[PDB]
Amino acid sequence: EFTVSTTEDLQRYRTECVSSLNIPADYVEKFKKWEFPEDDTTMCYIKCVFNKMQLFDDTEGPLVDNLVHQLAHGRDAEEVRTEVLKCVDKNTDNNACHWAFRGFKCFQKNNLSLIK
Ligand SMILES: [Cl-]
Repeated sequence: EFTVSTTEDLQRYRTECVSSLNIPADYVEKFKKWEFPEDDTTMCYIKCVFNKMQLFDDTEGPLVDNLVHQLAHGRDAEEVRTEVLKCVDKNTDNNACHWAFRGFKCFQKNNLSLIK
């Protein structure tokens, strides 16, 4: 049973991902200011966060219904689903880090935030 992540849930997941991926201090300061370089360090960090939020599976990819519940923030569920589906694609370059990051960049482009 999926449940929406709070701001506190997300802060914890980011902390856990920084620790478990041994993310260097300079990347943590970039992420804090919503700067996400297009390197494997950043891409695997985003995958880790999305994994913990149950928004992404390394084999199945983006978890569409879970994403709609998380990202809607009081918007129309059908409108948000249409937006999410436009950002959902196949694992064409066989890389779950690249895959999760691509979706994230698409969500950002379309002003879909994890927290309002
Ligand atoms: Cl994030």
